Amino acid sequence: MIQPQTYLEVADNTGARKIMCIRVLKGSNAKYATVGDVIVASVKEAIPRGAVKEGDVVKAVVVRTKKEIKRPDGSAIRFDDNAAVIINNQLEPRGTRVFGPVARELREKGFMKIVSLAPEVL
Amino acid sequence: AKHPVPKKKTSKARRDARRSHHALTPPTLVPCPECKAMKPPHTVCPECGYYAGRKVLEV
Amino acid sequence: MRHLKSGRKLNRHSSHRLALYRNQAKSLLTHGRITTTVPKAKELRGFVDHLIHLAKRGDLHARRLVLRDLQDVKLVRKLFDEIAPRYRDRQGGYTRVLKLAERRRGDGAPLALVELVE
Amino acid sequence: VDKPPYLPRPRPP
Amino acid sequence: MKGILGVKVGMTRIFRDDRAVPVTVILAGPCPVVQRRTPEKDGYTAVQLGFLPQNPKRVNRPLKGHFAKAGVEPVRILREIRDFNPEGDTVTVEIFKPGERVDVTGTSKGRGFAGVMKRWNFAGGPDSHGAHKIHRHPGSIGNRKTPGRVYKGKKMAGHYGAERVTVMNLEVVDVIPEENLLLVKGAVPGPNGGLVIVRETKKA
Amino acid sequence: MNRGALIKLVESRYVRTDLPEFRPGDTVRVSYKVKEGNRTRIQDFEGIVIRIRRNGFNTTFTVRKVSYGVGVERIFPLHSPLIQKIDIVQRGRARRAKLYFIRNLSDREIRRKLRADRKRIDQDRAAERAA
RNA sequence: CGAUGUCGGCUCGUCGCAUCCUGGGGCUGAAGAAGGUCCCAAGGGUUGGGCUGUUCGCCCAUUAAAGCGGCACGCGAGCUGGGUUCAGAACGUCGUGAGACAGUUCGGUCUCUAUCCGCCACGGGCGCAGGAGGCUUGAGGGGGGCUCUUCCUAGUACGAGAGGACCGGAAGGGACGCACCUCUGGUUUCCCAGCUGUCCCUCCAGGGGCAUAAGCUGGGUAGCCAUGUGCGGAAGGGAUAACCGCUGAAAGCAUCUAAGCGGGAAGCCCGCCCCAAGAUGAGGCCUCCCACGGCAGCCGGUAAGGACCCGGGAAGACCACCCGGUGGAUGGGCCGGGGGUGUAAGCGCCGCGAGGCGUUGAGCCGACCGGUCCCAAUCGUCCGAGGUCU
RNA sequence: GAAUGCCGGCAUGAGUAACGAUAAAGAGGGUGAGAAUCCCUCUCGCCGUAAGCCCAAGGGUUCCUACGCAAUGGUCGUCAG
RNA sequence: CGUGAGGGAAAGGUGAAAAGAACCCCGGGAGGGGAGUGAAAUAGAGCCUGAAACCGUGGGCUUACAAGCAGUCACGGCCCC
Ligand SMILES: [Mg+2]
Ligand SMILES: [Mg+2]
Ligand SMILES: [Mg+2]
Ligand SMILES: [Mg+2]
Ligand SMILES: [Mg+2]
Ligand SMILES: [Mg+2]
Ligand SMILES: [Mg+2]
Ligand SMILES: [Mg+2]
Ligand SMILES: [Mg+2]
Ligand SMILES: [Mg+2]
Ligand SMILES: [Mg+2]
Ligand SMILES: [Mg+2]
Ligand SMILES: [Mg+2]
Ligand SMILES: [Mg+2]
Ligand SMILES: [Mg+2]
Ligand SMILES: [Mg+2]
Ligand SMILES: [Mg+2]
Ligand SMILES: [Mg+2]
Ligand SMILES: [Mg+2]
Ligand SMILES: [Mg+2]
Ligand SMILES: [Mg+2]
Ligand SMILES: [Mg+2]
Ligand SMILES: [Mg+2]
Ligand SMILES: [Mg+2]
Ligand SMILES: [Mg+2]
Ligand SMILES: [Mg+2]
Ligand SMILES: [Mg+2]
Ligand SMILES: [Mg+2]
Ligand SMILES: [Mg+2]
Ligand SMILES: [Mg+2]
Ligand SMILES: [Mg+2]
Ligand SMILES: [Mg+2]
Ligand SMILES: [Mg+2]
Ligand SMILES: [Mg+2]
Ligand SMILES: [Mg+2]
Ligand SMILES: [Mg+2]
Ligand SMILES: [Mg+2]
Ligand SMILES: [Mg+2]
Ligand SMILES: [Mg+2]
Ligand SMILES: [Mg+2]
Ligand SMILES: [Mg+2]
Ligand SMILES: [Mg+2]
Ligand SMILES: [Mg+2]
Ligand SMILES: [Mg+2]
Ligand SMILES: [Mg+2]
Ligand SMILES: [Mg+2]
Ligand SMILES: [Mg+2]
Ligand SMILES: [Mg+2]
Ligand SMILES: [Mg+2]
Ligand SMILES: [Mg+2]
Ligand SMILES: [Mg+2]
Ligand SMILES: [Mg+2]
Ligand SMILES: [Mg+2]
Ligand SMILES: [Mg+2]
Ligand SMILES: [Mg+2]
Ligand SMILES: [Mg+2]
Ligand SMILES: [Mg+2]
Ligand SMILES: [Mg+2]
Ligand SMILES: [Mg+2]
Ligand SMILES: [Mg+2]
Ligand SMILES: [Mg+2]
Ligand SMILES: [Mg+2]
Ligand SMILES: [Mg+2]
Ligand SMILES: [Mg+2]
Ligand SMILES: [Mg+2]
Ligand SMILES: [Mg+2]
Ligand SMILES: [Mg+2]
Ligand SMILES: [Mg+2]
Ligand SMILES: [Mg+2]
Ligand SMILES: [Mg+2]
Ligand SMILES: [Mg+2]
Ligand SMILES: [Mg+2]
Ligand SMILES: [Mg+2]
Ligand SMILES: [Mg+2]
Ligand SMILES: [Mg+2]
Ligand SMILES: [Mg+2]
Ligand SMILES: [Mg+2]
Ligand SMILES: [Mg+2]
Ligand SMILES: [Mg+2]
Ligand SMILES: [Mg+2]
Ligand SMILES: [Mg+2]
Ligand SMILES: [Mg+2]
Ligand SMILES: [Mg+2]
Ligand SMILES: [Mg+2]
Ligand SMILES: [Mg+2]
Ligand SMILES: [Mg+2]
Ligand SMILES: [Mg+2]
Ligand SMILES: [Mg+2]
Ligand SMILES: [Mg+2]
Ligand SMILES: [Mg+2]
Ligand SMILES: [Mg+2]
Ligand SMILES: [Mg+2]
Ligand SMILES: [Mg+2]
Ligand SMILES: [Mg+2]
Ligand SMILES: [Mg+2]
Ligand SMILES: [Mg+2]
Ligand SMILES: [Mg+2]
Ligand SMILES: [Mg+2]
Ligand SMILES: [Mg+2]
Ligand SMILES: [Mg+2]
Ligand SMILES: [Mg+2]
Ligand SMILES: [Mg+2]
Ligand SMILES: [Mg+2]
Ligand SMILES: [Mg+2]
Ligand SMILES: [Mg+2]
Ligand SMILES: [Mg+2]
Ligand SMILES: [Mg+2]
Ligand SMILES: [Mg+2]
Ligand SMILES: [Mg+2]
Ligand SMILES: [Mg+2]
Ligand SMILES: [Mg+2]
Ligand SMILES: [Mg+2]
Ligand SMILES: [Mg+2]
Ligand SMILES: [Mg+2]
Ligand SMILES: [Mg+2]
Ligand SMILES: [Mg+2]
Ligand SMILES: [Mg+2]
Ligand SMILES: [Mg+2]
Ligand SMILES: [Mg+2]
Ligand SMILES: [Mg+2]
Ligand SMILES: [Mg+2]
Ligand SMILES: [Mg+2]
Ligand SMILES: [Mg+2]
Ligand SMILES: [Mg+2]
Ligand SMILES: [Mg+2]
Ligand SMILES: [Mg+2]
Ligand SMILES: [Mg+2]
Ligand SMILES: [Mg+2]
Ligand SMILES: [Mg+2]
Ligand SMILES: [Mg+2]
Ligand SMILES: [Mg+2]
Ligand SMILES: [Mg+2]
Ligand SMILES: [Mg+2]
Ligand SMILES: [Mg+2]
Ligand SMILES: [Mg+2]
Ligand SMILES: [Mg+2]
Ligand SMILES: [Mg+2]
Ligand SMILES: [Mg+2]
Ligand SMILES: [Mg+2]
Ligand SMILES: [Mg+2]
Ligand SMILES: [Mg+2]
Ligand SMILES: [Mg+2]
Ligand SMILES: [Mg+2]
Ligand SMILES: [Mg+2]
Ligand SMILES: [Mg+2]
Ligand SMILES: [Mg+2]
Ligand SMILES: [Mg+2]
Ligand SMILES: [Mg+2]
Ligand SMILES: [Mg+2]
Ligand SMILES: [Mg+2]
Ligand SMILES: [Mg+2]
Ligand SMILES: [Mg+2]
Ligand SMILES: [Mg+2]
Ligand SMILES: [Mg+2]
Ligand SMILES: [Mg+2]
Ligand SMILES: [Mg+2]
Ligand SMILES: [Mg+2]
Ligand SMILES: [Mg+2]
Ligand SMILES: [Mg+2]
Ligand SMILES: [Mg+2]
Ligand SMILES: [Mg+2]
Ligand SMILES: [Mg+2]
Ligand SMILES: [Mg+2]
Ligand SMILES: [Mg+2]
Ligand SMILES: [Mg+2]
Ligand SMILES: [Mg+2]
Ligand SMILES: [Mg+2]
Ligand SMILES: [Mg+2]
Ligand SMILES: [Mg+2]
Ligand SMILES: [Mg+2]
Ligand SMILES: [Mg+2]
Ligand SMILES: [Mg+2]
Ligand SMILES: [Mg+2]
Ligand SMILES: [Mg+2]
Ligand SMILES: [Mg+2]
Ligand SMILES: [Mg+2]
Ligand SMILES: [Mg+2]
Ligand SMILES: [Mg+2]
Ligand SMILES: [Mg+2]
Ligand SMILES: [Mg+2]
Ligand SMILES: [Mg+2]
Ligand SMILES: [Mg+2]
Ligand SMILES: [Mg+2]
Ligand SMILES: [Mg+2]
Ligand SMILES: [Mg+2]
Ligand SMILES: [Mg+2]
Ligand SMILES: [Mg+2]
Ligand SMILES: [Mg+2]
Ligand SMILES: [Mg+2]
Ligand SMILES: [Mg+2]
Ligand SMILES: [Mg+2]
Ligand SMILES: [Mg+2]
Ligand SMILES: [Mg+2]
Ligand SMILES: [Mg+2]
Ligand SMILES: [Mg+2]
Ligand SMILES: [Mg+2]
Ligand SMILES: [Mg+2]
Ligand SMILES: [Mg+2]
Ligand SMILES: [Mg+2]
Ligand SMILES: [Mg+2]
Ligand SMILES: [Mg+2]
Ligand SMILES: [Mg+2]
Ligand SMILES: [Mg+2]
Ligand SMILES: [Mg+2]
Ligand SMILES: [Mg+2]
Ligand SMILES: [Mg+2]
Ligand SMILES: [Mg+2]
Ligand SMILES: [Mg+2]
Ligand SMILES: [Mg+2]
Ligand SMILES: [Mg+2]
Ligand SMILES: [Mg+2]
Ligand SMILES: [Mg+2]
Ligand SMILES: [Mg+2]
Ligand SMILES: [Mg+2]
Ligand SMILES: [Mg+2]
Ligand SMILES: [Mg+2]
Ligand SMILES: [Mg+2]
Ligand SMILES: [Mg+2]
Ligand SMILES: [Mg+2]
Ligand SMILES: [Mg+2]
Ligand SMILES: [Mg+2]
Ligand SMILES: [Mg+2]
Ligand SMILES: [Mg+2]
Ligand SMILES: [Mg+2]
Ligand SMILES: [Mg+2]
Ligand SMILES: [Mg+2]
Ligand SMILES: [Mg+2]
Ligand SMILES: [Mg+2]
Ligand SMILES: [Mg+2]
Ligand SMILES: [Mg+2]
Ligand SMILES: [Mg+2]
Ligand SMILES: [Mg+2]
Ligand SMILES: [Mg+2]
Ligand SMILES: [Mg+2]
Ligand SMILES: [Mg+2]
Ligand SMILES: [Mg+2]
Ligand SMILES: [Mg+2]
Ligand SMILES: [Mg+2]
Ligand SMILES: [Mg+2]
Ligand SMILES: [Mg+2]
Ligand SMILES: [Mg+2]
Ligand SMILES: [Mg+2]
Ligand SMILES: [Mg+2]
Ligand SMILES: [Mg+2]
Ligand SMILES: [Mg+2]
Ligand SMILES: [Mg+2]
Ligand SMILES: [Mg+2]
Ligand SMILES: [Mg+2]
Ligand SMILES: [Mg+2]
Ligand SMILES: [Mg+2]
Ligand SMILES: [Mg+2]
Ligand SMILES: [Mg+2]
Ligand SMILES: [Mg+2]
Ligand SMILES: [Mg+2]
Ligand SMILES: [Mg+2]
Ligand SMILES: [Mg+2]
Ligand SMILES: [Mg+2]
Ligand SMILES: [Mg+2]
Ligand SMILES: [Mg+2]
Ligand SMILES: [Mg+2]
Ligand SMILES: [Mg+2]
Ligand SMILES: [Mg+2]
Ligand SMILES: [Mg+2]
Ligand SMILES: [Mg+2]
Ligand SMILES: [Mg+2]
Ligand SMILES: [Mg+2]
Ligand SMILES: [Mg+2]
Ligand SMILES: [Mg+2]
Ligand SMILES: [Mg+2]
Ligand SMILES: [Mg+2]
Ligand SMILES: [Mg+2]
Ligand SMILES: [Zn+2]
Repeated sequence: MIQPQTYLEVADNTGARKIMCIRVLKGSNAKYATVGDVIVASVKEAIPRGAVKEGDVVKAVVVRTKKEIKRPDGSAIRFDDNAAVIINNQLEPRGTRVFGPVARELREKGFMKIVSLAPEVL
Repeated sequence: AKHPVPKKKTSKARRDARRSHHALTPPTLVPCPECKAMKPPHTVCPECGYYAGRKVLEV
Repeated sequence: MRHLKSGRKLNRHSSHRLALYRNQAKSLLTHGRITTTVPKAKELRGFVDHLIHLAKRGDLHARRLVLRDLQDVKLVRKLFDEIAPRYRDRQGGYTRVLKLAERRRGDGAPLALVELVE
Repeated sequence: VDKPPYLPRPRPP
Repeated sequence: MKGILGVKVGMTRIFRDDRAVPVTVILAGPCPVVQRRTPEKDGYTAVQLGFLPQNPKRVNRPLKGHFAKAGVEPVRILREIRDFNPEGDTVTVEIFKPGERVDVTGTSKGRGFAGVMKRWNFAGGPDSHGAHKIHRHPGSIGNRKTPGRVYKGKKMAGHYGAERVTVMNLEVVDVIPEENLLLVKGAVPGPNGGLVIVRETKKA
Repeated sequence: MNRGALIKLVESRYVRTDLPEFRPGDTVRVSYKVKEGNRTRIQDFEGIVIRIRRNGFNTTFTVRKVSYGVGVERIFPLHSPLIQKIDIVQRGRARRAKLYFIRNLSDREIRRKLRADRKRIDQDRAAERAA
């Protein structure tokens, strides 16, 4: 459950360590973003010499939320952080690796390359 | 607030119209089947001390 | 709202209301009959019924349970040795409540008696 | 829009 | 049009095709027809249904007369279904097969005197920054000298719920005729034990 | 009318009776039916059950596991048909019913706090001896 | 001027339409797509942030769009009090001075009780020509009315290419609304356990008070809830707006019009959901009582029925509503289940000891689902038709 | 007949706001025409660098006892400064 | 009332005569009802006269589909002389 001002761990090797959501790209006025949704974020913290650097305004898809997400089979799944993967306008990773598990919901929403690159899909 | 106040004195008619609901309802009473005295139902009779056939209480 | 909530509040905070029932329990087990306001009375029934029921168990654990509310060793001895036996065959309902016909002068409160059954 | 007030903002008696 | 009386019994989820589906369970049958409203006699078309058997010790004489002219045991509830006229003397859950969509009517839970926030979802007041005993108040209720009054229908605090509510187009998940049971997907107005009406949906 | 029995009656068809008993503190491997387009397979989820909230057919249990450097909690319905099996992998001894506290604990501190429940372990191996 | 409180914000709307979006059009220097420009349209919608007291404005990120105005520049007996009109103090400036400045700066008392109208809820009374218990018709009101993306048709029509449809069809959203609590997630003032200090019971062990109106801490049922779940906007019919026609004169041609007839909007009427016969125009149907005793009236006892009183209630401020009142499961006990807590006390064994182990998923245990006449709803009372006239 | 006139009397608001720290109550016994409110007992709770005790100001019989309850006491009163 | 200088009220009437109501009755008392006194007791001490606002009890007329500075003019109904 991500909203503007929410911080996200970035789960890739783009160089960004932390991003702060400034908009959830899902209609006229979405209040929250969840797994599989795209947000616009400010890069609040990075490591030297990445693709991305502190101050950049980037797009990312959320892959892990601390608020548990519910599934049609009656189950739910929740993570220890809120994480995201930085993308281009084509919904593709800007980096070449993704770290930590990701939500299976990503697959349904055409983030196949990220699902693949993930070490685990839960 | 800014201290509301009656704008006009209430007429004898209007004050008495207000009170058209103020009449007391008389106490509802039933005979005690033992001493035939009048008392409220579902109460131990305060004159003989009987309720539900038996002596319960010292009057 | 109050939807399906059990238990009167009796305009006392949590610990006062507790003390209220305990003290009424002591008085009831002591004198066999007390007079109170109707609401306190209906509310006393269950609280005391449970205490009697444990005295029908008779065992150590139950005595130590009752002592938490009643606090008085002698009164509990009376509970176990004299009171509880009267109810060996009785299946609950060891207390009755009957409303008196006159209200308190100073506040008009309706009164009732709470006594132990025979 | 920022016109000047016409009443002094009330003092107590 | 077709319908039945019933009582709301409670809620669960069952499993169907690896999906958890929330259901309210309704005891609908059996409802005997006790009167038929006819256009010659009444001016419209309906069926008066009876529901839940009653102790005849509690049924007065004018009521007893009504039942007897129908040759029907005394029942607790009478209610009509409009423009519905079953061939039989008795209406049961079997008029609904799983997959059908229905309209359920019940009596909403009663919130008694409800504040303007609970009732009309008002934003209330601020909780700090100087807010003065208006944290749950509704704000302004009007203009000034024009119109110098408050509109009819102004949302204000007052009673809420305990009123007729209908929620529409609910899936019939299953029906268990041997227990007079209906399984409806989703939420149904009112408390467990509440009387509800189940009608064939009006949506397409 | 018994509204409680009716519900139990509705539920009764969907009830599972074939799962092992476990407690908060036990370490469990849940084999869960998963769909991944367009086939369906069994993915295993193994961790400590930190919660069991009971409501008859609607009881559910929460399992916690650390996956590739991140904490993952999964909530399962105890009678879900998407559970193939559950394998007890270890019996842990809790002293409370809900073990949320293990979230702020290191893997070392958890280890100290959730001793092997030797009793129920022996019980497991006490059975597991069938004619 | 024997007072009409004054900017901005917040809250709550409501109206206009010179329309920001969505809907329908004509013209285009309209190939397609996308625009321009005017017309019809007020049903709905019209985002979140940075700056400033700001309205306004610029800016960031989005959007179908980020409309403009009225309502005492709507709304301080609704809130705020940042701006601005007091008293303090300072800067620049003006003044010999006291002081002053559409120049600036920091600070600075915003009043528990609503009589009437109006509004939101809820009752009491009387009426609806016999008196009554039910079930209803719906005059007339209110509610709602939004919209985006992707896919298919089809990389087709159109274009050199880039680009890319109409019509029709299918899926998934955002915001809102109504209900709901199975799930997710909250609370759960005593439902369970752990812990400290102190005082106490009874020395140990075991417990109670207090540390908040729970001492603290970890949990937590029902309820009430949203972050959770179901469902809604329609469909459809009718009549229209701009606009397009058919047939067609006056006026041998032409003309949507003068006779007549079609097509045509998110708009209008109906349809959906809710209120509603005080609809005094007081409606309708089913059933029940009945022809009383004394001089359209009166007094009196009754009938069908009602009320009082009582046990209660996901009903509720009181009132009302609903269920029950011993030919009874209404509440309280008790019992069984659920549920919470997480293995009581006592004892036995082990350890010098704090402890640990077994008995034991034990003991305790609100509300949830039921059973059970053990306790209480004892016993009763008072109202309550005799039907006006053509 | 008016002077927000003066003095007095009586209305309206109204059976309304309130009844002065949220430290807190319950029962049994007694007295009496009358008791939630006075006396006694038991249970409960509050202060305890005080809400206990002793001085000095100031107050001036308020002290003790009997007999009273019209008024005073924010209710009651059999009690009381 | 004010520390003080100082400010500064309200408050008359039984009857000729107390003959100021023995005694009985309800009541804890207050109060009243009889008896009694008096020319008179709604002259009974809360006392000559006893206006008005104000509060009440009984009776006549009237009022629950109606729009108002409350009256006025007309007509009809009902009650009274
Ligand atoms: Mg990471
Ligand atoms: Mg930087
Ligand atoms: Mg950038
Ligand atoms: Mg205030
Ligand atoms: Mg007036
Ligand atoms: Mg007035
Ligand atoms: Mg007047
Ligand atoms: Mg008035
Ligand atoms: Mg009068
Ligand atoms: Mg009035
Ligand atoms: Mg009796
Ligand atoms: Mg509350
Ligand atoms: Mg209940
Ligand atoms: Mg209760
Ligand atoms: Mg309690
Ligand atoms: Mg109660
Ligand atoms: Mg009390
Ligand atoms: Mg209170
Ligand atoms: Mg109290
Ligand atoms: Mg406490
Ligand atoms: Mg005694
Ligand atoms: Mg119990
Ligand atoms: Mg105790
Ligand atoms: Mg009583
Ligand atoms: Mg009474
Ligand atoms: Mg009385
Ligand atoms: Mg009193
Ligand atoms: Mg003022
Ligand atoms: Mg018909
Ligand atoms: Mg019809
Ligand atoms: Mg039909
Ligand atoms: Mg109904
Ligand atoms: Mg509230
Ligand atoms: Mg609320
Ligand atoms: Mg609401
Ligand atoms: Mg708000
Ligand atoms: Mg708020
Ligand atoms: Mg706000
Ligand atoms: Mg705000
Ligand atoms: Mg303030
Ligand atoms: Mg203040
Ligand atoms: Mg406040
Ligand atoms: Mg307000
Ligand atoms: Mg104003
Ligand atoms: Mg007006
Ligand atoms: Mg209601
Ligand atoms: Mg309906
Ligand atoms: Mg559908
Ligand atoms: Mg649907
Ligand atoms: Mg039942
Ligand atoms: Mg059950
Ligand atoms: Mg259930
Ligand atoms: Mg089960
Ligand atoms: Mg089961
Ligand atoms: Mg280590
Ligand atoms: Mg073993
Ligand atoms: Mg002026
Ligand atoms: Mg004036
Ligand atoms: Mg003034
Ligand atoms: Mg004024
Ligand atoms: Mg603002
Ligand atoms: Mg508007
Ligand atoms: Mg226009
Ligand atoms: Mg224009
Ligand atoms: Mg358009
Ligand atoms: Mg448009
Ligand atoms: Mg257009
Ligand atoms: Mg075009
Ligand atoms: Mg062009
Ligand atoms: Mg072009
Ligand atoms: Mg153009
Ligand atoms: Mg032009
Ligand atoms: Mg155009
Ligand atoms: Mg519009
Ligand atoms: Mg409008
Ligand atoms: Mg508008
Ligand atoms: Mg904004
Ligand atoms: Mg900032
Ligand atoms: Mg701002
Ligand atoms: Mg601004
Ligand atoms: Mg401008
Ligand atoms: Mg500006
Ligand atoms: Mg600028
Ligand atoms: Mg556009
Ligand atoms: Mg903006
Ligand atoms: Mg603009
Ligand atoms: Mg505007
Ligand atoms: Mg506006
Ligand atoms: Mg203006
Ligand atoms: Mg304006
Ligand atoms: Mg404005
Ligand atoms: Mg303004
Ligand atoms: Mg404005
Ligand atoms: Mg105002
Ligand atoms: Mg103000
Ligand atoms: Mg203001
Ligand atoms: Mg005003
Ligand atoms: Mg300032
Ligand atoms: Mg100035
Ligand atoms: Mg200064
Ligand atoms: Mg100079
Ligand atoms: Mg100078
Ligand atoms: Mg000057
Ligand atoms: Mg200035
Ligand atoms: Mg200025
Ligand atoms: Mg100036
Ligand atoms: Mg300035
Ligand atoms: Mg300044
Ligand atoms: Mg300051
Ligand atoms: Mg200033
Ligand atoms: Mg200021
Ligand atoms: Mg104010
Ligand atoms: Mg008030
Ligand atoms: Mg009023
Ligand atoms: Mg008025
Ligand atoms: Mg009014
Ligand atoms: Mg009414
Ligand atoms: Mg009414
Ligand atoms: Mg009335
Ligand atoms: Mg008639
Ligand atoms: Mg009739
Ligand atoms: Mg009826
Ligand atoms: Mg209509
Ligand atoms: Mg009307
Ligand atoms: Mg409308
Ligand atoms: Mg949609
Ligand atoms: Mg294509
Ligand atoms: Mg292509
Ligand atoms: Mg091509
Ligand atoms: Mg293709
Ligand atoms: Mg084609
Ligand atoms: Mg071509
Ligand atoms: Mg292309
Ligand atoms: Mg289409
Ligand atoms: Mg959709
Ligand atoms: Mg709306
Ligand atoms: Mg609703
Ligand atoms: Mg619930
Ligand atoms: Mg539940
Ligand atoms: Mg829950
Ligand atoms: Mg939960
Ligand atoms: Mg407890
Ligand atoms: Mg405690
Ligand atoms: Mg300790
Ligand atoms: Mg202790
Ligand atoms: Mg001691
Ligand atoms: Mg000890
Ligand atoms: Mg305790
Ligand atoms: Mg103590
Ligand atoms: Mg404590
Ligand atoms: Mg604290
Ligand atoms: Mg707690
Ligand atoms: Mg405690
Ligand atoms: Mg919790
Ligand atoms: Mg919970
Ligand atoms: Mg709960
Ligand atoms: Mg929500
Ligand atoms: Mg249509
Ligand atoms: Mg048409
Ligand atoms: Mg043409
Ligand atoms: Mg032609
Ligand atoms: Mg022609
Ligand atoms: Mg021609
Ligand atoms: Mg024509
Ligand atoms: Mg013409
Ligand atoms: Mg036409
Ligand atoms: Mg055509
Ligand atoms: Mg539409
Ligand atoms: Mg209706
Ligand atoms: Mg009617
Ligand atoms: Mg009706
Ligand atoms: Mg008529
Ligand atoms: Mg009319
Ligand atoms: Mg009728
Ligand atoms: Mg009809
Ligand atoms: Mg007869
Ligand atoms: Mg006769
Ligand atoms: Mg009679
Ligand atoms: Mg009742
Ligand atoms: Mg309720
Ligand atoms: Mg009640
Ligand atoms: Mg009542
Ligand atoms: Mg009844
Ligand atoms: Mg009876
Ligand atoms: Mg019996
Ligand atoms: Mg009985
Ligand atoms: Mg029986
Ligand atoms: Mg029962
Ligand atoms: Mg029971
Ligand atoms: Mg109860
Ligand atoms: Mg139970
Ligand atoms: Mg259990
Ligand atoms: Mg053990
Ligand atoms: Mg043990
Ligand atoms: Mg040993
Ligand atoms: Mg040893
Ligand atoms: Mg030893
Ligand atoms: Mg149990
Ligand atoms: Mg409950
Ligand atoms: Mg429960
Ligand atoms: Mg039960
Ligand atoms: Mg019995
Ligand atoms: Mg039985
Ligand atoms: Mg007759
Ligand atoms: Mg005739
Ligand atoms: Mg004059
Ligand atoms: Mg004068
Ligand atoms: Mg004056
Ligand atoms: Mg004045
Ligand atoms: Mg004046
Ligand atoms: Mg003067
Ligand atoms: Mg005066
Ligand atoms: Mg007065
Ligand atoms: Mg009152
Ligand atoms: Mg008032
Ligand atoms: Mg009040
Ligand atoms: Mg006061
Ligand atoms: Mg009060
Ligand atoms: Mg006080
Ligand atoms: Mg005072
Ligand atoms: Mg007090
Ligand atoms: Mg208090
Ligand atoms: Mg305390
Ligand atoms: Mg109290
Ligand atoms: Mg006493
Ligand atoms: Mg006594
Ligand atoms: Mg004596
Ligand atoms: Mg005596
Ligand atoms: Mg007393
Ligand atoms: Mg007394
Ligand atoms: Mg007291
Ligand atoms: Mg203490
Ligand atoms: Mg000390
Ligand atoms: Mg201290
Ligand atoms: Mg003095
Ligand atoms: Mg003295
Ligand atoms: Mg006195
Ligand atoms: Mg007195
Ligand atoms: Mg007295
Ligand atoms: Mg005296
Ligand atoms: Mg007094
Ligand atoms: Mg006082
Ligand atoms: Mg005395
Ligand atoms: Mg004395
Ligand atoms: Mg003394
Ligand atoms: Mg002096
Ligand atoms: Mg005089
Ligand atoms: Mg004289
Ligand atoms: Mg003289
Ligand atoms: Mg005497
Ligand atoms: Mg006497
Ligand atoms: Mg006497
Ligand atoms: Mg006395
Ligand atoms: Mg006397
Ligand atoms: Mg006398
Ligand atoms: Mg004489
Ligand atoms: Mg003479
Ligand atoms: Mg006399
Ligand atoms: Mg006279
Ligand atoms: Mg005289
Ligand atoms: Mg006088
Ligand atoms: Mg004289
Ligand atoms: Mg006189
Ligand atoms: Mg006089
Ligand atoms: Mg008078
Ligand atoms: Mg009169
Ligand atoms: Mg009319
Ligand atoms: Mg009339
Ligand atoms: Mg009138
Ligand atoms: Mg007029
Ligand atoms: Mg006139
Ligand atoms: Zn008697």
